[PDB]
Amino acid sequence: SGFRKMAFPSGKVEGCMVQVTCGTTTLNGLWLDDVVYCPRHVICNPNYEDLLIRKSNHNFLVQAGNVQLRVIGHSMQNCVLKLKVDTANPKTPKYKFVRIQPGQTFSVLACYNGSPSGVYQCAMRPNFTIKGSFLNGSCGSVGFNIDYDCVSFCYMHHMELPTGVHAGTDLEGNFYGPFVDRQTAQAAGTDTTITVNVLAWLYAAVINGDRWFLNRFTTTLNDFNLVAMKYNYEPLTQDHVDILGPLSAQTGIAVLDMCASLKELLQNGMNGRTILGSALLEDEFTPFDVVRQCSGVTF
Amino acid sequence: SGFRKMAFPSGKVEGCMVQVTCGTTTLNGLWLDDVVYCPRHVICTSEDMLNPNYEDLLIRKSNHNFLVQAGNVQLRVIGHSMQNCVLKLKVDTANPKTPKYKFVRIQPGQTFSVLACYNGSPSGVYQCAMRPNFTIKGSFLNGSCGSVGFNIDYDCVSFCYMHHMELPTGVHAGTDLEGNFYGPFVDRQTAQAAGTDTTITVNVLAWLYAAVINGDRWFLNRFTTTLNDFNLVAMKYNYEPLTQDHVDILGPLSAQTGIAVLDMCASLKELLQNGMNGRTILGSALLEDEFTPFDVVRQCSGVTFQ
Ligand SMILES: N#CC1(CS(=O)(=O)N2Cc3ccc(Cl)cc3[C@H](C(=O)Nc3cncc4ccccc34)C2)CC1
Ligand SMILES: N#CC1(CS(=O)(=O)N2Cc3ccc(Cl)cc3[C@H](C(=O)Nc3cncc4ccccc34)C2)CC1
Ligand SMILES: [Cl-]
Repeated sequence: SGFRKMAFPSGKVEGCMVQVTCGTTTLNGLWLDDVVYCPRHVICNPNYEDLLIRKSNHNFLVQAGNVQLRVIGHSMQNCVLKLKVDTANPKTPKYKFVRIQPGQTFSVLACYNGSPSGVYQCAMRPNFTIKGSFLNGSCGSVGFNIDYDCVSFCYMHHMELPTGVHAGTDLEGNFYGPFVDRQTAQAAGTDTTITVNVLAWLYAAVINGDRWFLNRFTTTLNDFNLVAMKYNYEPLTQDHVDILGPLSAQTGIAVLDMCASLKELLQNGMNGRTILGSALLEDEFTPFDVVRQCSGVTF
Repeated sequence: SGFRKMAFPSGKVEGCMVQVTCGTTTLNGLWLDDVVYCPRHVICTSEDMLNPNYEDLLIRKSNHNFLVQAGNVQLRVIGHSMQNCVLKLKVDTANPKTPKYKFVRIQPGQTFSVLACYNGSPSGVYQCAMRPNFTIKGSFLNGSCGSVGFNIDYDCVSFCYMHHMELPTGVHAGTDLEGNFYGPFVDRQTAQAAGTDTTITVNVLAWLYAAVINGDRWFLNRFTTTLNDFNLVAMKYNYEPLTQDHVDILGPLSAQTGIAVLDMCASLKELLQNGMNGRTILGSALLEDEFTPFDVVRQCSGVTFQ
């Protein structure tokens, strides 16, 4: 029993974190085989090709623990800088670079000066920001998931927006969202609630014994989406309904029956009650996260 | 900016997790140097759990009855001893991944990270607090026994908890790494229940200071309170008494924000009376009590968003 915001074990990623220094900027890098990946703003209206051409390999100081790595090459891929080093990381795990979609969750290993500080779980918001916890020096910290024994790196931290939320790129340097890596006027767009995730968390509450919100009613997908659009909830698709199939079979509550419960919660509130110790509807657990935590999958 | 329930990086602990088997029971062990620590109930059957005599059950076992597996490698047990509710299995190989570590016993209100494991393999990491009633609100399934709680302030791991059982209310009970239980619990399936739980007042105040540091002040008021009047009100909402030690401990956060501890207590009294009125504090509609004053200072900026 119990339901916690759970992150993946971070050890395989901790063994890849390094400190990258160029000029007065110090930030974090990800050392995989003989390449260090880091935000291209470590070299800083920036013209990154003009700034980069003026740098020599020895301008980049890379430190792994108490060991200095020597940079032997450099190249830029989108908003990510790739520093070729003479030493392959002996701790390189089995890995992939994957781009995630809004609504998907991942673990963040927050680092400062190449040293891991903490691990937390978060979701890519529908507005492409993440509600992280990052201070100055956290740039280059990474987000990941683990599948079997393989680390899928999905996020690299680049900046904080004026509302306190965060923006970054995939490991190929493509930003999530309409953001740019420059000190300019930027803002997160209006965010929405991840409906499929709220439904997954309601199934998790049922599995753990919280059933007060269940009712005898059902709804159609069309009527549910009309109500959900009114409450700034993301539209629920047939793919979301299919994805929730296993949880619907385990609890005996059809997805549209759980949608009827969610409509009543949106229209009436909780009335002094809580669900899994929360007075808000939680949207940062995917259907897969719920199945994984209620089954004990290991890595 | 931001404020998350943040766990310590788990790598140093992952390299210590092993699987321990005795007969038909399998659970997790912590391998530090040449010793594997695990719950002594690994020697019990489910029948034994009503009134087990651990001394009598243990004397019938030899070293080769304990199977210890680290990854895909079988470790050889060369000795065994019981210390309180933990079994210590001497092995013929010292763990080459043993981090710098200490065994620390914590007090209620303290937080720690839990690395939940099954079959000696880490599954996930989350942040927890030792409740005032000595239980923890964890997330554990069958096979999670032997999973550990820890803190890593600096590069030294301080192990503070080892998981032993789930009580009927769904909450969890365990021991320190010397095998002494937290709370009035026994590693016996007897009618024991968690006592009435209370809110960790000093932690709620720490989290209100975290909200101020992150730029929010809507909940502040023009009042102050005496410590005794605060405690008289707090007890009515099932909040733990606030002591002078707690007031002293909150001194640094008070100095950084410019809000006196008793002035923050007055704000808490008003939040208990009025609720949040559709508002949130650090993304929560409830008063959060699983961040200590130390956790707030570690995570938050040293400069307040005035
Ligand atoms: N709005 C805002 C702020 C960011 S900034 O203006 O100082 N900043 C502009 C900028 C522009 C583009 C790029 Cl790619 C990076 C960056 C940097 C960046 O965000 N860094 C950080 C990242 N994360 C967490 C931070 C917390 C605190 C200060 C910096 C933080 C620097 C003040 C928070
Ligand atoms: N009430 C209750 C329950 C526990 S039990 O009755 O199966 N159980 C009695 C018991 C008594 C004392 C001792 Cl020391 C160990 C133990 C064991 C124990 O707690 N194991 C576990 C531990 N953690 C999380 C579990 C989740 C699910 C099933 C077992 C879980 C076995 C059913 C939840
Ligand atoms: Cl303590």
